[PDB]
Amino acid sequence: KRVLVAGVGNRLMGDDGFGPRVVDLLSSMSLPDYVDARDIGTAGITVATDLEDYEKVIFLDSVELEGPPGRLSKSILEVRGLDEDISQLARMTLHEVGLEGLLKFAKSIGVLPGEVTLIGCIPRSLKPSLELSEEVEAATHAAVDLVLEALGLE
Amino acid sequence: KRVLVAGVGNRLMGDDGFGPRVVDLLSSMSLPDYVDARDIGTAGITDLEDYEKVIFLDSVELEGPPGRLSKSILEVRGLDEDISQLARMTLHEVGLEGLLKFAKSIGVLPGEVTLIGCIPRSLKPSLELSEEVEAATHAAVDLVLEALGLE
Amino acid sequence: KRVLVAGVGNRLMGDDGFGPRVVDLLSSMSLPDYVDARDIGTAGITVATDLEDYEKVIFLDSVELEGPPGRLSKSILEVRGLDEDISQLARMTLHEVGLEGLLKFAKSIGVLPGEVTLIGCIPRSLKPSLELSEEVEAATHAAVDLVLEALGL
Amino acid sequence: KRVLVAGVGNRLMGDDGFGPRVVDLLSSMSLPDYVDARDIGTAGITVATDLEDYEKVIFLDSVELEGPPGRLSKSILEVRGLDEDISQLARMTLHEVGLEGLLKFAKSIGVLPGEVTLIGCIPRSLKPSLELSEEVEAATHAAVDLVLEALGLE
Repeated sequence: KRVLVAGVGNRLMGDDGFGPRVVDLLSSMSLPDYVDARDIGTAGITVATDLEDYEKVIFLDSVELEGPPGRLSKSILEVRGLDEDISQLARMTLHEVGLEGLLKFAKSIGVLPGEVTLIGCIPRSLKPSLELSEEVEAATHAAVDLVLEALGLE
Repeated sequence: KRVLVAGVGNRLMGDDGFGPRVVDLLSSMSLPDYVDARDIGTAGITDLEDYEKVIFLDSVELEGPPGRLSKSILEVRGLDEDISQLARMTLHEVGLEGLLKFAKSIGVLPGEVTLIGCIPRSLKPSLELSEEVEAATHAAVDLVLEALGLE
Repeated sequence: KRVLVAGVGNRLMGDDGFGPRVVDLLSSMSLPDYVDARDIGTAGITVATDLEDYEKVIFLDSVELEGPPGRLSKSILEVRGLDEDISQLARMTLHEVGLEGLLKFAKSIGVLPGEVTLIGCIPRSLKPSLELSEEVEAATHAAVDLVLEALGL
Repeated sequence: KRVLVAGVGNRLMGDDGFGPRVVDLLSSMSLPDYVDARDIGTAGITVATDLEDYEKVIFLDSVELEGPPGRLSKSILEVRGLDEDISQLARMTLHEVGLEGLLKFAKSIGVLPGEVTLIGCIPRSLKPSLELSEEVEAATHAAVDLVLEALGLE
């Protein structure tokens, strides 16, 4: 309960099980107790009283990015920058209808972990299937190393 | 109508009249015709697609001394990428549809927005500005002119 | 409907939500049938066919004074003394305070309720936000105490 | 230019000349330079650039109250209290007592000096006349004493 490693996707949809299958591998290792490797599947995660509790989160999923199957892409969401942008938007939206909806937005983001990292895998196929392609199965192991090296555990 | 200079605030709430009172100064001045200074008071700008750059003058709650100005830049494209990241995260409270509707509604804003805000001395109901924010009006005109490049 | 408790302010503006939030707490209590706890927000209230029905009126709002963030100021507006003061102003023949305006002013306030009570909360933050600070959140229950105390309940 | 003693009324209307006639008495005594005894008549006085430059004001006029001609009546307008009542009204969000006009009204009241005293005289007659009744003439001398006592000059 300090770092969250979240695998996101449908294990019944072929290479969309990439994220969860990286969680299966991480569960087999001896990570420190502050790491929670969690398969959230397609059910999503509640920010209040769950995601709030982590200092740091790494999200793993499958992405429609151009390139070959199994290619990994690492990116960051700078959450502090996002709060500031929303605040600027608010100041222009103070007297419009959807200001409220914007502040509901901000309240959830304001408590997101200060470090948010996303690791995406290009699938080979997303059709119904219990199995990974070979490329995405190889990518699960490459993604462990990315996760371990983002945590300083390599 | 290429550039919008928008004064925002309630002229009856003392130093919240900062923005409109910056518009009053600029409105009298012999500015280029493509610039449209507008006191939108408390109406909220709604129209807005017609401009290419927007400069925003409001009063804002910051910690420093009264009459202090904050210039900041909102880069709407950067907000776009951040929204796509949030989509991938499947937060229960940040639902996919609202996220996309949010992205749609800001996509029509100009590419670059400037926000000049003013630390007020008092927002108590009043027709007048405090002395600081009074002085900060002219200070803020120079920011507008330099942001517009004219001075 | 013969006593009004009006919460005034913008729920969207952090601690400006003080008043409405106090009405929220009172709305979920077992108040007598005559009390009307109304969330006025930022719309104001018409005096004719609305404010005149109440012989007693309590207002809750956020007001920036010299004091600790979250403190309640309770003040009283005596419509009658204001009338007598307006008569003194008439006698003075101030250029900027013309007689016909003083008279219209007297007539407009004359239909207000006899006693009017105002509970202001010193806020901590008014930047756009759906929440109250801890101080103002605690002040809302404090204000609930003062409202029932001023009602006799 | 510190204390204003203001006589208010119409010298051509009999005992409505009480106030200006008290000013006549004061102007012929030897009063400190800081006292302005001013015959306002029926012309009124401007607050900005005039009344606001005094710290203490005494108004003299004619008032119909219960009581015999020449009876005097001293009252106080508590102006700082009156500001507060206007703020309380401004906080109230009454549709029929708007905010801008209320703020204009408060702009005047906000600069009146905190020390405001009113001395009224019950007339005998307000019929057209250059002269005061016996009673109100005698009341001018009594009002002079009230003025001098109020100022510490008795």
